Amino acid sequence: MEMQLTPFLILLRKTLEQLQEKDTGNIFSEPVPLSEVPDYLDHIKKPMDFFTMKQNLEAYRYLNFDDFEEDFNLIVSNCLKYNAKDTIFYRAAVRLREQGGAVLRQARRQAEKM
Ligand SMILES: CCn1c(=O)c(=O)n(CC)c2cc(N3CCCCC3)c(NC(=O)CN3CCN(C)CC3)cc21
Repeated sequence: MEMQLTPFLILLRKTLEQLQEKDTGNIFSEPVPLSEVPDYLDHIKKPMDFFTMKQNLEAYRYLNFDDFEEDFNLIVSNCLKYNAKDTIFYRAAVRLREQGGAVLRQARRQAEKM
């Protein structure tokens, strides 16, 4: 965390865009609609989605890379937890984990250069 804030935020914005690009159906773009799943919060302690991540970023809630990555990992893990393995949603979370992990490793390399 020994670096300047502004270049770090620029990197997080770019990284978040790269992660969202992997979600081609935009199914992780907004909060899971709780009005449609009244049991969702019985299973999921902390819902997450890319719009919430963007709000958190601009509110200065991500001041280290690990906190940003942790919220991305919640998007994936919540979806794996709630949805059955035979669903497209579950498989899309697996694919996002794979593609997004690669985006995150490269972004972390860039953060280390700061
Ligand atoms: C099962 C709970 N659920 C998850 O657990 C989850 O991880 N995601 C993230 C992959 C979910 C994502 C959505 N979408 C919200 C609308 C955009 C498409 C994805 C919904 N939508 C609905 O429950 C209602 N939605 C059914 C499809 N119809 C075309 C429109 C009305 C539930 C999700």
